Amino acid sequence: LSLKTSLSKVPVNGQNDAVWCSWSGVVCDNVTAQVISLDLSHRNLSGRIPIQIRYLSSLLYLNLSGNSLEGSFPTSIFDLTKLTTLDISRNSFDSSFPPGISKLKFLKVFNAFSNNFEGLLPSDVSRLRFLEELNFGGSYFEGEIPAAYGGLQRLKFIHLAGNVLGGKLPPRLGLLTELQHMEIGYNHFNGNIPSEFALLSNLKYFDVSNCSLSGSLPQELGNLSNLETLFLFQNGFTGEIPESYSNLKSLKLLDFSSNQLSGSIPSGFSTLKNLTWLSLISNNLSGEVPEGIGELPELTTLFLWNNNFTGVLPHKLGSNGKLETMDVSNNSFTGTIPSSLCHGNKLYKLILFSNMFEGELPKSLTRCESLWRFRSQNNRLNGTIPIGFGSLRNLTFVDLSNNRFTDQIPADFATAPVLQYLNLSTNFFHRKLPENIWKAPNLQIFSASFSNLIGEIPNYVGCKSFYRIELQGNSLNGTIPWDIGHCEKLLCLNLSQNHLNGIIPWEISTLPSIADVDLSHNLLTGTIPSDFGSSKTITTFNVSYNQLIGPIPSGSFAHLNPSFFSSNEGLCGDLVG
Amino acid sequence: HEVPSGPNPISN
Ligand SMILES: *[C@@H]1O[C@H](CO)[C@@H](O)[C@H](O)[C@H]1NC(C)=O
Ligand SMILES: *[C@@H]1O[C@H](CO)[C@@H](O)[C@H](O)[C@H]1NC(C)=O
Ligand SMILES: *[C@@H]1O[C@H](CO)[C@@H](O)[C@H](O)[C@H]1NC(C)=O
Ligand SMILES: *[C@@H]1O[C@H](CO)[C@@H](O)[C@H](O)[C@H]1NC(C)=O
Ligand SMILES: *[C@@H]1O[C@H](CO)[C@@H](O)[C@H](O)[C@H]1NC(C)=O
Repeated sequence: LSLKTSLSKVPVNGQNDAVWCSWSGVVCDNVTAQVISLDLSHRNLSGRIPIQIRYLSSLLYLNLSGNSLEGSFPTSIFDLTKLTTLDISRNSFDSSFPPGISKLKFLKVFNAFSNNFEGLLPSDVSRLRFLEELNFGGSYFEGEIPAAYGGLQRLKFIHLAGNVLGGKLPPRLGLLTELQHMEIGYNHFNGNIPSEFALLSNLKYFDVSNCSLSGSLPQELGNLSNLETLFLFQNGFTGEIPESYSNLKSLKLLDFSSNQLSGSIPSGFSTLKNLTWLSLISNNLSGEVPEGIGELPELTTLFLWNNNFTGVLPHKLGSNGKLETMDVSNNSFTGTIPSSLCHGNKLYKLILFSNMFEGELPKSLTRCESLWRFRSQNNRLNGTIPIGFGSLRNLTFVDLSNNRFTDQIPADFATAPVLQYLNLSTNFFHRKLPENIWKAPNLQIFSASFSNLIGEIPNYVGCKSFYRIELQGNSLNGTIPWDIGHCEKLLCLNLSQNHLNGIIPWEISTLPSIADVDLSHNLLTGTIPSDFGSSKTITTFNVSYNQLIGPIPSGSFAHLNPSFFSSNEGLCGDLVG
Repeated sequence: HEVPSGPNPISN
C-alpha cells in the first residue's frame, strides 16, 4: 500500500527530487486506516518527518532508507504502535537517539545503519521483546554497549560496527540465545572477548575487528560450532591460537591478521574441512605449517605472510584443485615449491618472496593457465628457469630477481601475450639476453640487472611498451644498438657498469619522453651528440667513467650535475674548450 | 557513513 497505490482526484506522483512533508504530509492527511505499508525509499528526499504521520495508525512496514532525511529522530513514529519493521538506514539523522522506541512493542526489524547519530546507544531498545534484527552501525555513537541489550531474547542479528564505541565488551551479551550474526568491529572496544560469548550456540558470523581488543584468545570459543565467519583482525591479541579452535567444524573464513599472536598454527586446523579462507598476516607466529593444511578440501585463500614460519611447505598443497591465491612472503620457509599448487587452473596470485626456498622452479608452474601475478624474489631457487611461461594467457607480473638461476633465459618470455613486469635481476645466468626480448607486445618494466649477462644487446626491434629498462652491472660488450628510437615510451634506461664500446646512439635524441639515462662505467667514445641539448625532457644523463671526447652540449644540458662527467673537456660549463 | 566488512583486503 505504498507509492500512492490506494488513493486512501489527488496525487500518484511521489517522485521529483523534491522534499517530503509538504509533498508528503498530504499523504498523511489522507487520514485512512487503509495504509499498512509505506515505502518511501530512494526518492532523493530531504528533511524531517511531519508530526501528522501519527495518523497512519495501521502501519506495519515503514521504509525511508536511502534518502537525505535530516534532523533528530522524529518521535512521532513511536506513535505507530502497530509498526513491525522500520528501515531508517542511509540518511542524515543526527543528535542523541530520543527515548520512546518501547511503545513499538511489536517491532521486529529496526535498521538505522549509516546515519549521523551521536551520544549513547538508546538503553530504551532493550525493552523490545519481539525484536530480531538491530542495525545501529555506521554513525557516531559513543560510550559502552548497554549490558541490557543482552536481554534481547529472540534477537538473531546485531550490527553496531563503525561508530566510536568503547570500553569493555559486556559479558551479558553472551545470553542472546538466538543470535546468529554479530558485527561490532571498527570501534574502540578494549579488554578481551568475554568467555560468556561461548554460549551463543547459534552464532554463524562473528566480526569485532579493527577495534582495540587485547589478551589471549579465549579458549572457550571452541564451543561455537555452527560458526562460519570469524574475523578478529587489526587488534592487539597476544598469546597463542587456542587448540580448542579445531572444534569450529563449520568455520569457512578465519582472519587473525594484524595482531601479536605467538606460537604455531594448531595442527587441529587440519580438521576444519570447511575452511575457505585462512589469513594470519602480520603476527609473531612461528614453527611449521601443519601438513594437513595442504589437504583441506575447500581451501581457496591462504595468507601467512609477515610471520616467522620455519620448515617446508605442505607437499600436497593445491591438490584439492581449488587454490586461488597464496601468499607466504616474508617468512623462513625452505624446501621446494610444491608441484600441485595450480592443480585445477584456479591459482592466479602466487606470492613467495623473502623466504629460503630451494630447488628448481617446478615445471608444473609453467602450465598454470590462470596464473597472473608471480612474486618469488629473494630466495635460493637454482637451475634453469623453465620454458613455458610465455604460453600463459594472463601472466602479467613476474618477479624472479635475487635468486640463483643459471644457464639461459627462457625465450618464450619475449612472446608472453600480456606480461607487463619482468625483473630477473641478480641471478648468475652467464648467457645472452634472448634475441627477441624487445619484440614483446606488452612489457613496460624489464630489469635483468646484475644477472651476469654477456654478449651484445639485441637490436631494439619493435620495443612497443617498454618504459623502464635495467641492464646495469653485467658484462654486455659490443655497441649500444643505434635503433633505440623504436622505444618511444622509454623513460629510464640504465646500461651502466658493462663493457660497452662505441658511440652514444644519436637516435637517443628521438626522445619523446626519455628522462633518466645511465651509461656510466663503460668504454664509450665519441661526442655527446649536441642535439641532446634540445631534449626538453632529460633530467639525468650519467655518462661518467667513459672515454668520451669533445664539448658537452648546452641548452637543456647546461644545468645538469657536473658529476655526470669524468672523461674529457666540455662546453664552457666545465674546463673551457 | 560507510563501514567496511569482509576479510582483510591487504595484499602483495
Ligand atoms: C528498504 O528498501 C530497500 C530497497 O529500497 C530494501 O533493500 C530493504 O530491504 C528495505 N528494508 C526492509 C526492512 O525491508
Ligand atoms: C616482515 O617484513 C617486514 C618488512 O617487509 C618487517 O617490518 C616485519 O617485522 C617482518 N615480520 C616478520 C614476522 O617476518
Ligand atoms: C625466525 O626464526 C628463526 C630461528 O629459529 C630465524 O630464522 C630467525 O632468527 C627468526 N627471526 C626473527 C625475526 O626472530
Ligand atoms: C628488480 O629486482 C631488484 C633486485 O631483486 C630490485 O632491487 C629492483 O628494484 C627491481 N627493479 C624494478 C624495476 O622493480
Ligand atoms: C664479446 O663480443 C665478441 C663479438 O665478436 C665475442 O667474440 C666475445 O666472445 C664476447 N665476449 C664474451 C662472450 O665474453
